[PDB]
Amino acid sequence: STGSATTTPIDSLDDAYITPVQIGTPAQTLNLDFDTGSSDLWVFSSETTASEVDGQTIYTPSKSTTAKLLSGATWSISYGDGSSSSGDVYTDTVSVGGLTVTGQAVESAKKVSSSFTEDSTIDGLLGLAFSTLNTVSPTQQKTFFDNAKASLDSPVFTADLGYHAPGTYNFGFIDTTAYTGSITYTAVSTKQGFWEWTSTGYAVGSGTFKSTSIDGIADTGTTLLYLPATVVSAYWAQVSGAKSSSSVGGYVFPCSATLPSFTFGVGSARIVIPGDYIDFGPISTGSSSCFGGIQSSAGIGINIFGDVALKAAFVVFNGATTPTLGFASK
Repeated sequence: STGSATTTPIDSLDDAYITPVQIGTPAQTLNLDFDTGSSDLWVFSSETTASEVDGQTIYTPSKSTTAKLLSGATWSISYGDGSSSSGDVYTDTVSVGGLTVTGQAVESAKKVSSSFTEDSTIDGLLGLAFSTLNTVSPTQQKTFFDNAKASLDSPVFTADLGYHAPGTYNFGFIDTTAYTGSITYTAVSTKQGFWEWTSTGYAVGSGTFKSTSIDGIADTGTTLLYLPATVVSAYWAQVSGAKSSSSVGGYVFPCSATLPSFTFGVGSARIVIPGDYIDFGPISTGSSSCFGGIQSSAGIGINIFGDVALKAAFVVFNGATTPTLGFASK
């Protein structure tokens, strides 16, 4: 089997991407944030505290003839941005772009933190990291990809995120029309439950490539590119007037600037992030200070190849017995 679904930016900055997902019988379609940095499929629901729902579409398990309470199971998750959610668990039929999994754990939110309530466009998350990170207790549950894998034509999914435009998540096949050149594959460590890999270095604009190993995660659920402070300083030093602002929470730059590109290495190959992809717009409405799309990971504990980086590439998440990642230009 295969599946193919369009993913759409939630706003004009590509802060996140939503993908329609069919849950239950008859189908209830919710727009989920596909997150290769986490491993829970959770949704706003009829069980979510009413004051914490503000415009989202909810899953109502009582209206699904295939929903079954997973007795005794609870979940609770906290994300790198400080947001969180928790609740109980159903199993139900879940389909993405024509690919169907029966018996998928659908984690129903009873509580969500303010940032989720405040984002009316995201109805939940669909985790695509390794199932060892799934938070369901006392019986850990498998991701949608893990459940579908054996049925797929090939044990892979691909992320093709757009810049200010829709893109595609494919399951079970590699669309050879969706990228240019060849796909360069690189080793993955699953020891932390992430799609963790080592970039071979970077360049800023037209500058020379610096060969240096940068361990990080391919994380579709993180907006920005978080890299070591040395690398980020070298990037922003090429932008007149850019500075790190403790009060804003990262590097800002004059909105009048033209940003240089940023290149990262994948083995001997190179992925170029155009400068425009690094502009996240005014820090507040009407400000001439703009927020940068490359930020320091120093306070995180891990480097994160988020959407800023991934949307410059066609990315293969290869879930073979030994997982690997593939990157192509597009």
